[PDB]
Amino acid sequence: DLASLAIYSFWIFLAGLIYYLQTENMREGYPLENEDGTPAANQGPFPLPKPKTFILPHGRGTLTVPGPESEDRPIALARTAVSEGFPHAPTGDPMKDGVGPASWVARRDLPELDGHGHNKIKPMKAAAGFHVSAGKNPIGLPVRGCDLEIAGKVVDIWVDIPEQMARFLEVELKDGSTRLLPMQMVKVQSNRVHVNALSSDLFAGIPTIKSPTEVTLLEEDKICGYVAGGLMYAAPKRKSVVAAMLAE
Amino acid sequence: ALLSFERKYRVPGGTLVGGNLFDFWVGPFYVGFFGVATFFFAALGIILIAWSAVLQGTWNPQLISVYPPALEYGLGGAPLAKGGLWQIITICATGAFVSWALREVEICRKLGIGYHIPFAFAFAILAYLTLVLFRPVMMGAWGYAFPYGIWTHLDWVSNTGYTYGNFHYNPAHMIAISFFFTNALALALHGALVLSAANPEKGKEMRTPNHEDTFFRDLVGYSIGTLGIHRLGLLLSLSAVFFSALCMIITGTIWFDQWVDWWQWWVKLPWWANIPGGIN
Amino acid sequence: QNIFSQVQVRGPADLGMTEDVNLANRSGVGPFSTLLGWFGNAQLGPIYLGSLGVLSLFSGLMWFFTIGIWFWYQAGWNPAVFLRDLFFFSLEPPAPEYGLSFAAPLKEGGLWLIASFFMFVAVWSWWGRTYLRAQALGMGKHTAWAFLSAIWLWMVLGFIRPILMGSWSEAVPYGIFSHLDWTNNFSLVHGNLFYNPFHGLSIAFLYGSALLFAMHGATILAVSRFGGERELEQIADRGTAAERAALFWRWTMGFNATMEGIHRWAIWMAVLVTLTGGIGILLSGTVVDNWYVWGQN
Ligand code: BCL
Ligand code: BCL
Ligand code: BCL
Ligand code: BCL
Ligand SMILES: CC[C@H]1c2cc3[nH]c4c(c3C)C(=O)[C@H](C(=O)OC)c4c3nc(cc4[nH]c(cc(n2)[C@@H]1C)c(C(C)=O)c4C)[C@@H](C)[C@@H]3CCC(=O)OC/C=C(/C)CCC[C@H](C)CCC[C@@H](C)CCCC(C)C
Ligand SMILES: CC[C@H]1c2cc3[nH]c4c(c3C)C(=O)[C@H](C(=O)OC)c4c3nc(cc4[nH]c(cc(n2)[C@@H]1C)c(C(C)=O)c4C)[C@@H](C)[C@@H]3CCC(=O)OC/C=C(\C)CCC[C@H](C)CCC[C@@H](C)CCCC(C)C
Ligand SMILES: COC1=C(OC)C(=O)C(C/C=C(\C)CC/C=C(/C)CC/C=C(\C)CC/C=C(/C)CC/C=C(\C)CC/C=C(/C)CC/C=C(/C)CC/C=C(\C)CC/C=C(\C)CCC=C(C)C)=C(C)C1=O
Ligand SMILES: COC1=C(OC)C(=O)C(C/C=C(\C)CC/C=C(\C)CC/C=C(\C)CC/C=C(\C)CC/C=C(\C)CC/C=C(\C)CC/C=C(\C)CC/C=C(\C)CC/C=C(/C)CCC=C(C)C)=C(C)C1=O
Ligand SMILES: COC(C)(C)C(=O)C/C=C(\C)CC/C=C(\C)CC/C=C(\C)CCCC/C(C)=C/CCC(C)CC/C=C(\C)CCC=C(C)C
Ligand SMILES: CCCCCCCCCCCC[N+](C)(C)[O-]
Ligand SMILES: CCCCCCCCCCCC[N+](C)(C)[O-]
Ligand SMILES: CCCCCCCCCCCC[N+](C)(C)[O-]
Ligand SMILES: CCCCCCCCCCCC[N+](C)(C)[O-]
Ligand SMILES: [Fe+2]
Repeated sequence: DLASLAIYSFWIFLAGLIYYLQTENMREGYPLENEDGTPAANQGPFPLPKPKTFILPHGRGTLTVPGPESEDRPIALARTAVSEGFPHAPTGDPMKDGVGPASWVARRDLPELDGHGHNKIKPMKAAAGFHVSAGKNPIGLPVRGCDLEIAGKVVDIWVDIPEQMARFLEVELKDGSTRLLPMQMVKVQSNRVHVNALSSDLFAGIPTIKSPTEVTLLEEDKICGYVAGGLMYAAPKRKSVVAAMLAE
Repeated sequence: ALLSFERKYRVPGGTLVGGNLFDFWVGPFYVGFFGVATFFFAALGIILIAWSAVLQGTWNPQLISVYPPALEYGLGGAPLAKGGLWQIITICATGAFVSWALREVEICRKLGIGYHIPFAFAFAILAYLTLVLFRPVMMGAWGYAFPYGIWTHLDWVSNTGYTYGNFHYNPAHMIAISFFFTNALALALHGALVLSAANPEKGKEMRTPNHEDTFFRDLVGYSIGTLGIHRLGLLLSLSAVFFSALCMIITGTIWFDQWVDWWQWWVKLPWWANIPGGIN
Repeated sequence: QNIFSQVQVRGPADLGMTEDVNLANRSGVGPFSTLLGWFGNAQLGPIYLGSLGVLSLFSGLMWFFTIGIWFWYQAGWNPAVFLRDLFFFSLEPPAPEYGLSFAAPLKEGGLWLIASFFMFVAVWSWWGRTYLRAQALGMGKHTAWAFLSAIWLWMVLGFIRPILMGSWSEAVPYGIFSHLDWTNNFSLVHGNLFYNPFHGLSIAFLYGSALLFAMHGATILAVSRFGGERELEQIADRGTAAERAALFWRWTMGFNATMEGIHRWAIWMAVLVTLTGGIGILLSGTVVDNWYVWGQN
């Protein structure tokens, strides 16, 4: 009976397919570790897959995975329990230490490039022909923190050239320097651009970019991690919704 | 155990209830207050179903089936044997799902990410509630809900459908299906595109987003973009479930006959209703 | 929410990558739609149109017009009727008696066969287009492979199954309501399709695609604040976006995926919809006349 044979063979195929799929999804994060960085006893029923090599464009080398590439950098955390499964509380300022929801990864310290070899992200003033085509143009607007105080002013939009979209807002602070704010972490209103994740006092703390004309993947991660980490670590300074309504 | 890059994220906080009380992990799973609640509701429902099986006379998965109260009970309670168990399991299901969702919100907070996932899941929960809570209530009888059986629930889908002829004619139903088909189409497309770039022709360098964009641009004359293809996927999936719930909430509440007859409003429209020819 | 963009940006038209593509077959850039601009890209075109594209595009329109002409015919060339009965018209296939021949008279089967031939050409020529556009750009053939799964069911429904059964009368009619009726009748004559194991699997994968795309779509959006949508770069050099995404699921359901891997789960979840479906339909009427009966023994 073909039908019985077919449904029987399908279940055998599916089992192997899930097995194959699961192993392909272990090319990052494995082998597992004990909370102290040592390899765990039980790695589960699925085995590491045979390595694969990505030939990276723009002569940026290759990437073999899974690979021994370790954690490396220091983490400002300390376990709060003797057994496993418990939180590890920060020993310093989580925001400034880049841990917890404020975490970042040591990505390549070079800008992401578009298919043509050029810097993927650029400040609009240096992006030939680029302009705001719809919606409120944020440039020139003051920036308000979650504490309802003025953190600075928008002096430019950082544009993703190929994807032809806005990625960051360049906000100038009191001291005259600027910082990059993730576009999806700001709210562009008709008279302000509000940033709920951070309070005016946390802006100077946003990680900086070494060069004023580009951002490296490493810097994007620190900036983004830092800003997101404010949802939790800047909660004390986050005034309420009614308070915001009260300030028109 | 943890993923080689996990430790730095396992910090305190994010909880909505109970503070640090249940703020810990069991292996890979994060618990939190709602993780506990999920277990509770889940266990209670599985136990009550297993209990319904005893009273039924089987442990055969393909035969076990917990039915809702008969139409005789309207929206009132019923003996654990004639609808009660169902009622309480339906309660445990709703309590497990909702808790599961609230459990994802706490995880989002500890990870510092958006709440899109649980928000998306809630659409699944609402479609479920439409079938076992909303529609039954609007029709005033728990008995209109679907039975909890691997096979008995298809009987319900089948009998519920034919009550109005060929269900294909339910207009909201056509829309739901369209989003379901379109979404699978889009899922296969997205998966294939990202893969075709990361895994190019042997020996060459992995392609770039510009290649993904040009491939699709050459193929159909448009590229929705990386951010847009993910919004599309979420949009297509949630819309499929939104219209699924809609097509049911109106069946047996504001519409009662053969769905096919509903298309008459267009055929009998005054101006062309009697023009000779065609099919009508 | 990051469902809609707050502000739109626009710059020089992006003509795309060159690689080994015949730049002579590409059109120019189309207009920019501010409307689409809130959800995805505003730029329309350019589009590549070689002989395959024109061929396919020709057959496709012909397929569509053969049906259209038939509709106008049975509408009495009356515009008011055409619109009134648009959903009720149908280009039916040759009656059983004609088997797999072309002997049937145009108005009773031939016109369907003509429309079908146009569709056959249109679909397959487009499949090559799918394979070739990838090749020119030096990309893998995943798209063409996946498209083949959808073609598999389409092929089973109107070609392979009807031939294995002896007549074109087994194929699907070209009509809105009629093809729906053909679907309800199909399940009816073969016992109840819900008893067809591959039909139930196909459903698991259809619901599963909705489930998986909601998950993935929401995940990437949930981490777009860390540039999570630049998936190729997250694959090449894992960022905090790919880690938080992985950890959300690991903490939620005990396991997770990788920025690349998730796309393998995706292509398979979607492709198995039409793969299992096509099998369950090809098996119906050829090997199993009644699914309830088959499942019984
Ligand atoms: C799978 C089992 C059945 C079946 C069961 C159903 C059921 C059940 C339903 C449909 C629905 C649809 N079916 Mg069907 N259908 C089958 C095979 C097909 C095939 C095929 C090539 O094999 C085609 C072209 C269609 C086409 C259609 C559309 C009219 C509609 C939306 C599909 C969709 O969203 O795709 C997703 C892809 C996209 C949106 C990309 C664009 C596709 C476009 C929109 C297709 C247009 C087709 C064109 C020829 C006519 C347009 C209508 C005009 C008035 C002329 N079906 C088989 C035989 N079909 C739904 C409907 O609304 O019917 C009225 C519905 O409820
Ligand atoms: C002969 C039968 C009738 C018919 C009768 C009906 C009836 C009656 C119904 C549908 C419904 C549906 N129909 Mg129909 N339908 C027919 C033919 C079709 C065809 C076809 C190709 O011919 C198609 C494509 C569809 C498609 C569809 C969908 C639009 C919809 C199902 C999706 C849904 O509701 O998601 C919603 C998703 C859910 C309910 C899932 C909820 C999940 C919950 C929240 C979580 C569960 C967690 C779990 C317990 C965990 C387990 C353990 C873990 C695994 C660890 N129908 C024929 C004509 N149709 C159903 C519908 O639209 O309902 C709204 C419905 O009620
Ligand atoms: C959606 C509209 C209809 C409906 C129409 C159909 C039709 C028609 C079919 C199914 C099919 C299935 N249905 Mg149903 N079904 C409904 C509501 C439900 C609910 C619910 C809580 O609302 C659940 C949990 C299920 C569960 C199931 C599975 C047994 C099976 C495959 C689902 C799948 O892969 O989806 C996608 C999800 C995933 C891939 C994730 C994994 C989900 C797993 C497999 C769920 C296991 C549930 C378990 C058996 C029962 C509860 C377990 C508890 C611990 C007790 N249905 C409503 C009433 N269902 C198919 C079948 O073969 O049934 C025999 C089928 O043909
Ligand atoms: C009363 C009706 C019967 C029934 C009869 C059938 C029949 C008959 C069939 C299905 C099929 C399917 N059914 Mg059923 N089904 C029932 C009840 C259900 C229920 C339900 C909740 O009750 C559900 C959820 C489903 C779900 C499903 C799907 C999983 C499956 C179709 C997958 C697909 O992607 O098709 C959409 C995809 C395709 C058809 C592929 C199309 C590919 C081509 C190349 C497209 C050409 C496009 C063309 C050129 C036009 C382009 C225009 C553009 C605008 C350019 N059925 C009841 C029991 N079902 C199909 C199946 O696979 O069964 C196993 C099938 O044939
Ligand atoms: C894994 C299975 C899923 C899947 C996958 C899939 N589909 C695919 C692919 C993949 C991976 C492709 O690569 C291929 C694609 O090219 O994507 C854009 C495609 C595709 N899937 C399509 C449709 C489609 N797929 C479907 C389903 C599915 N596709 C499954 C869910 C369905 C249904 C019924 O569910 C449909 C309807 C197409 C968009 C595309 C392939 C198109 C094709 O084959 O070429 C035909 C060519 C034509 C020129 C026909 C034109 C017909 C128009 C209606 C004419 C309009 C004329 C009008 C403008 C003028 C006349 C009137 C006026 C005068 C008023
Ligand atoms: C809304 C769009 C789609 C969607 C989205 C969606 N589903 C989701 C999510 C999202 C975004 C999650 O984050 C969540 C998830 O974590 O998945 C990995 C989930 C999820 N979707 C699931 C299933 C599911 N989703 C479905 C559908 C859909 N999900 C939609 C199409 C379907 C169907 C039938 O199409 C199913 C079967 C789970 C895998 C998971 C949520 C698991 C969960 O809630 O955990 C808590 C509960 C338990 C561990 C067990 C509870 C047991 C009960 C008490 C017993 C009573 C069961 C009874 C009501 C019926 C049983 C008989 C059946 C035969 C009917
Ligand atoms: C580069 O990147 C990219 C990718 O990556 C790789 C990609 O993959 C993709 C791939 C993506 C795509 C191809 C996307 C396509 C995109 C879309 C947006 C398509 C979405 C599709 C659809 C919505 C489906 C369209 C098709 C069809 C056939 C729709 C059919 C609908 C109907 C027949 C019904 C219409 C009519 C009506 C009236 C609605 C009925 C609804 C109701 C609720 C009515 C209920 C009624 C009643 C109960 C009775 C009436 C009663 C009333 C009103 C009141 C009470 C009564 C009184 C008397 C007072 C792209 C583009 C990409 O670029
Ligand atoms: C790009 O990005 C992305 C990723 O990644 C990079 C991703 O991955 C994903 C996600 C996708 C995938 C991994 C792909 C595969 C997924 C699918 C095909 C989708 C369908 C899914 C499934 C079939 C799997 C479903 C599984 C589920 C729902 C979970 C099953 C669950 C269980 C068996 C366990 C149930 C858990 C519960 C109830 C809650 C948690 C735990 C508890 C309640 C335990 C409580 C116990 C106690 C309190 C006891 C006391 C304990 C302790 C510790 C205290 C005392 C101890 C001392 C030491 C003192 C996406 C979308 C993505 O886009
Ligand atoms: C406005 O009016 C004009 C006239 C201007 C129009 O343009 C109007 C046009 C409309 C009226 C068109 C309306 C069209 C539809 C409503 C179409 C609907 C079509 C479907 C629902 C198709 C559904 C399914 C189709 C399937 C399953 C097709 C399968 C077919 C094949 C695999 C082809 C097999 C090939 C054959 C039999 C040819 C012979 C064999 C060879 C090997 C060549
Ligand atoms: C999680 C449930 C689904 C997966 C269950 C495990 C399937 C294992 C199949 C192993 C097949 C191995 N091999 C080498 C024979 O292909
Ligand atoms: C329907 C899809 C079901 C897929 C189930 C896959 C189970 C994989 C379990 C992976 C466990 C990972 N871990 C804990 C060892 O790291
Ligand atoms: C899905 C829609 C696809 C639209 C494709 C449009 C291509 C660009 C327009 C044709 C070229 C026009 N031209 C030469 C005047 O630039
Ligand atoms: C890539 C993930 C695949 C998930 C497959 C889930 C299968 C669910 C169970 C289907 C049950 C089918 N059947 C025929 C026995 O009814
Ligand atoms: Fe993706």
